[PDB]
Amino acid sequence: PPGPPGPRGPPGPP
Amino acid sequence: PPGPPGPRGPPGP
Amino acid sequence: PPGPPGPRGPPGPP
Amino acid sequence: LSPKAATLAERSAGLAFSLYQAMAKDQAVENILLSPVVVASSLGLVSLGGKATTASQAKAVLSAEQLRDEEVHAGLGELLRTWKLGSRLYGPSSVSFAEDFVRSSKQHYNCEHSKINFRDKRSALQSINEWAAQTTDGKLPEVTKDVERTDGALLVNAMFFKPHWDEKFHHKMVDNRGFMVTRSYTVGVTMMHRTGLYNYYDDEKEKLQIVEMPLAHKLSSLIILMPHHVEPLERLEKLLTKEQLKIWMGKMQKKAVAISLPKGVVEVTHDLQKHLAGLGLTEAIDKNKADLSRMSGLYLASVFHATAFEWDTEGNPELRSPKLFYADHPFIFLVRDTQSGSLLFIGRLVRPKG
Amino acid sequence: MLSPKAATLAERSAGLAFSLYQAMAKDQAVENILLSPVVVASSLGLVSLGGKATTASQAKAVLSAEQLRDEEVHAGLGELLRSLSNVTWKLGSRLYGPSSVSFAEDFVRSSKQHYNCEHSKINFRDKRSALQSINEWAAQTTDGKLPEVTKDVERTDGALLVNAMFFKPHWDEKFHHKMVDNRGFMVTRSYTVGVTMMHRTGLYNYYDDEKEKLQIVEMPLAHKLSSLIILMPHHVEPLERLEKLLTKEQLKIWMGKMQKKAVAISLPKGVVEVTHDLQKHLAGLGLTEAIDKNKADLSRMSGKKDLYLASVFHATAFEWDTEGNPFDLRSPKLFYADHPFIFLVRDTQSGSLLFIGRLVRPKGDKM
Repeated sequence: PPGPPGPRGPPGPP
Repeated sequence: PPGPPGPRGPPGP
Repeated sequence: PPGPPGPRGPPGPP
Repeated sequence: LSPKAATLAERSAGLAFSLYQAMAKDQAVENILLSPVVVASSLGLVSLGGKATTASQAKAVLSAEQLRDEEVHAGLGELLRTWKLGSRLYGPSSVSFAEDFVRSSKQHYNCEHSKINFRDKRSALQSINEWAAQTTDGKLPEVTKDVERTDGALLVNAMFFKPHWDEKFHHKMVDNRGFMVTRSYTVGVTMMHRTGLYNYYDDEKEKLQIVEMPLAHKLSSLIILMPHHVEPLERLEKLLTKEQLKIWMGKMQKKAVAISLPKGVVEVTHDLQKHLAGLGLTEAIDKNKADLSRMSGLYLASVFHATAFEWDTEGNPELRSPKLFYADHPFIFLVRDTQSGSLLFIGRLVRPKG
Repeated sequence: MLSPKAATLAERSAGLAFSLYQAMAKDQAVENILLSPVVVASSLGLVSLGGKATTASQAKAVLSAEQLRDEEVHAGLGELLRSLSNVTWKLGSRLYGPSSVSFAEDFVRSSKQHYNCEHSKINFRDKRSALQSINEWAAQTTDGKLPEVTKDVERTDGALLVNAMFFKPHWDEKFHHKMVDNRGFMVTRSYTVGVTMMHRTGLYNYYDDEKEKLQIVEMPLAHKLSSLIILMPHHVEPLERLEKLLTKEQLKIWMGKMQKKAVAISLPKGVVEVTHDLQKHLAGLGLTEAIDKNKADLSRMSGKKDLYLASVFHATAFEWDTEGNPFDLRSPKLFYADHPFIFLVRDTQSGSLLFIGRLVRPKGDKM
């Protein structure tokens, strides 16, 4: 079966 | 198969 | 067997 | 494929960018779903059923003024001939369609004919909606909630389109994600995900990504244009031309791309009436000026172009660190025939159902 | 089981390793760190063995072994060095001196006996041939895993102490050879390098510190004789913040707070090659006389005061591979190591630190 989702993306620039 | 990409990161300050 | 985790998500908006 | 069809194909696609742009400028419009060939066939029906300026303007909007009527109708007929399509002309009960037009409109445009009484607005809407639901096997259960013009002819196009990928998404690569309509408004959607080798280009100067997704047996492709981050499509739409598309296509190269797309049915109904008049079809739309005597009895009240476009995982049954094509914000898409380059669809997703 | 001498020397070598890691982590010119505490301590042991007066006494002081007899330090360090190799682990120690020098028989004998030290005469004036000898010796010691130690020998007149190592942790539960793919490693928020990553889901001792925004995982090595521990912040950030929290005491707190949980561990796969010249860092810790040409007394090594310690090469090829014991959960926690992290390798029985380090920049091209 497909793996779990990846980690959350980095925060956006200020 | 590899899992889906993770969710979008939070917006910048 | 389960697949590897997915890649990191996209960066947040600026 | 044939000389007539190929020559008529470029014209129908030239009108696609023209119509999409006019609709994109209208502030009331959210999602867009246009079939260039179907739009072109509506102009052909007006030329087929009209006389003098009413019919000459139809050929002009098609850029087909210098072509014979026979070439236009045969060329469009061939072009036109999962995809469910139905085309029906509704006329008031006080009208009678001519035998010659019925025969030719069926032969070229697979056009259907019906008499309708607006005395009961509910029963008239019920007829149109039921006809659309049967045409699309329930995928498009409703066309419109109102008929603003009850004294004219109602041209109704009902369609169901489901792109079948050349390389299918895994049925379990589906989950819940947030779709950013704006920077401040997020809608809960279902997204489907896949990683594979795709023709791709990331324009760092114009801050956009373009990906090509081949459809079954590489006969056609679904192309997606999206800005880097959430922003209204107005900026990208200025760049969207037939010429700029060619430049982008040539700059594309096969790369590992992790494509994430909203999964579901997008239902859109457009009334092409005012937009085609803005493109030059002024006489056909005007009760006092229209000459549709070849159909007999009056004027073109509405040109409903209604579509149920389904984004599903289904398709035909190492790579480097992939580039993300994470479609969680508004995007533009086109469906293009590989051989001819003819546009099957042009549209945009600005706000999904959820 | 360590004897009393070796147990206190192990604890002393670990204290030193923490101090060295911290010193080197402050240095903006340092990227990846790879330190073997026992090997670092053995460098101080050789300086003491070959030195006289303050040159030798400072070497014992840097190791906090000044109140121990010379025999206790040499025997203790010998026992610990041998415990490092009791298959994949590879170690070599070689003293290089200029051609104008001659090593004393007594020092050669005892440095071989306690430290397994090798000795070589080298023409430092011919820079290419000198680099060629050192790198070929380092390459053979590690069977090609470490083919280069240094790209320069800046000084022709001193002694060069060279430690060349190969370490490959063998997981108690191996990664599947096919659970390997290409991923991006985020060196910074703006710089990504193309890496190969290995993935496995299992039951691992884990703790997620939500207060200090970090995750800690324990990965047992073969037959649970040792463990590899990884400390990583929640997101990409320089390691400086986590390094402030990194103490022997804070590690014990974290270890105790850990519990066995379903963890999907993703790690970069490959060989990390790091060469440190510890000369300045050891000098900063108190080894001042040995490195000073005008002050050094290494007369036990060479018969006279013609020698000073020019460099102390601590060179390691650390391999992150899928291989482990052929042994082997619904919603696992992710330990996705695609950004800089700290790691330690600890013996389970003794608690002795085999390694302390950090991965800030792996090999590969910028994407």
